[PDB]
Amino acid sequence: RDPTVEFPPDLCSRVTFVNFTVTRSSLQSQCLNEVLKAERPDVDEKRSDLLKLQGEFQLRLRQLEKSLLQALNEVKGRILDDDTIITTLENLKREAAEVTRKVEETDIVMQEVETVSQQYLPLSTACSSIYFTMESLKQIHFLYQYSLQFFLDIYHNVLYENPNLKGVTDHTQRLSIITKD
Amino acid sequence: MHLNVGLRKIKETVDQVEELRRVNRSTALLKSLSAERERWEKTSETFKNQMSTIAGDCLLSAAFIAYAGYFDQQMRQNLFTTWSHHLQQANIQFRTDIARTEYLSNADERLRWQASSLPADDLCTENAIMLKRFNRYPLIIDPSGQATEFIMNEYKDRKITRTSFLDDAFRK
Repeated sequence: RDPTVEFPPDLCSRVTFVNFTVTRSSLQSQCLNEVLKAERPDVDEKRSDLLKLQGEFQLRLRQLEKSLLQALNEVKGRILDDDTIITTLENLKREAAEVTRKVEETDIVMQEVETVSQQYLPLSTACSSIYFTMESLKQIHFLYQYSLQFFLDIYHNVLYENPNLKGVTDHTQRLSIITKD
Repeated sequence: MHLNVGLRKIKETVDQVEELRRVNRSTALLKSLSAERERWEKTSETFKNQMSTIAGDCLLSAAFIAYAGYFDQQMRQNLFTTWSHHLQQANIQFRTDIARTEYLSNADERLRWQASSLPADDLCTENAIMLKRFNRYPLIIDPSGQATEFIMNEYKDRKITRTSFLDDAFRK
């Protein structure tokens, strides 16, 4: 639990380290992802589709490739015209064009999803500063001891269960309200 | 090996078409199969391309897994950048578009980690990847405490147990 403890060299040799301490960039990105998934659920599904164009659309492309491969591996009807693999070729071309257009859509992500990230970028930096002000708050008094789970509880109670967001649907107004809350 | 077996399979289909021709229907079949082989060879071109670049990606990934386990995000990025710059200097082909968080992790494992209450930060993703694949038993440094919850959620099915050094029942 102690992040500032010092270990003898033998311990550092026998085990590998997996650092989990939260930094300014770490909390910034964590809260950016939190607001990305919580806010703009349709655009959150758009970012999910960004993930899908790599994990499913590319997966569908490769699986249709191998399905075509196995279908033409049958080599049924010797001599006879059984090379009807052509429809699978058309489907393969459609899938490849879909994946290339999804790469172009990720180029649009360098325009549109990056916009969704940068609009919440001030929020992430601000809340990271909030948490590290809370951490640095422990100096002025021994009683001002706040954990990260507490700050995440405020973050969730602001994003979720917020009475000020029930009647607001526009992204910019929701962002202003969410920062104020 | 699968791709090469299919590559010669295409020549077997060409032989079948040649036997057929020895005629416009067979000609259309031949030309569309030629387009099929065009697809084959472009796929094999990019596919040998990742064959050429597989070594550098593995080198960088291994150096990142073994080292960089204590440093923060900024210093991990700095070490990765220096390593990549040196590999570029030595004319070693390493693919750059891939994220180190994506090469070493699979979609199913990432989804299980998300169900295991893992904070979506890429640094936490690197930590999870390192916890999955290791040679020395990891030492988790988590002042936040999220990592312990993630470990318990991930290894609940294996009935992972909590115990502390101060506890006398540790040895048992």
